[PDB]
Amino acid sequence: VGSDPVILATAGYDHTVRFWQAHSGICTRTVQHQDSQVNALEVTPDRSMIAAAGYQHIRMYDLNSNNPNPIISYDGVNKNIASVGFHEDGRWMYTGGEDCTARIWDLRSRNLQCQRIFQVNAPINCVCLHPNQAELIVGDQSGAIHIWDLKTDHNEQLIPEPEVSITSAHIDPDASYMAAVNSTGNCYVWNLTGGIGDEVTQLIPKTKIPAHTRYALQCRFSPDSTLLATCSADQTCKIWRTSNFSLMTELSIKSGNPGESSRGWMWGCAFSGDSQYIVTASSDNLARLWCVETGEIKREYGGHQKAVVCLAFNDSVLG
Amino acid sequence: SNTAQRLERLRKERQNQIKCKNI
Repeated sequence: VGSDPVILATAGYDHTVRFWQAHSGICTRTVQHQDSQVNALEVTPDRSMIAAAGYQHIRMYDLNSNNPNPIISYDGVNKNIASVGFHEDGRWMYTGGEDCTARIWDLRSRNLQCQRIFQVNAPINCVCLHPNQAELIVGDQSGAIHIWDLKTDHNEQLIPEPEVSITSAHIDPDASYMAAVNSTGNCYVWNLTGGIGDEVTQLIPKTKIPAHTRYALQCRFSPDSTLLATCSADQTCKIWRTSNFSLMTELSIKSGNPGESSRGWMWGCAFSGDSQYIVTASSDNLARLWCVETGEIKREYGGHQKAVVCLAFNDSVLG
Repeated sequence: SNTAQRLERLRKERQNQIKCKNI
């Protein structure tokens, strides 16, 4: 069931997709996902169904009814699907695949054919739609950033540092900056398009944030565009500010004993409509809910029996 | 008859089998 202004779900290696609500940490519905692991899941903008992508298939699960099975499944690719997402009105779904391709899909059962393919010589790691639903940033395993505009058929290629694979990228909803992280912790921040008129897509590198000695797994802005959270393989999640790009807050799941030896990474994170409470998905077979100010955890959901590598948290527009 | 048993199993399974759309 998903009849609620706010919903959140996690997925991992235990072959289940857990749904719950931040009231007491109790699960409502556990959807059966089997024969593969979930790379990433995303909710439809109309809040009717979820879509989880893993290893050559994208499986959609109804939120209104009580169905544990993948009502709609997409096939055709040959490798993993790193990330998925839909148009702001639910018109086309952009799927970046592991092998070499970032493609679009048509969600209508008709011969519309608005689907295209973008092919690069490196495995894709992340795709990020532009806030105006026109451009799309691709980040692959060769440190190259392909800003590809759906208007034209040409894409620019930018390499901050070669021989290192970038892992994620995101653009704040207010279109103020554009950040990305790679497999060594560096976080480059180029200034995104300022020419809203005819999509000039000018890029100037503002600054680089040296942090995350270990691998950096994901970086995400805030819907208020005042914060930027990034998670690393050192069991830390650092939230930085957008004014001077300093270290605003740092959270960690380290117990402080040498007996655990990196018992779990911080795979994913997400903000709230108020930009005050964030949710993090660790590899400790559970997810946590923290506040951006008090630092300490606010809640914990521990219904999983394996690692947790992806989570979705959607809330009302008010916040 | 073994083919009758196989037909019964396939009949019962097929009804449960098709419930989803594959694109």
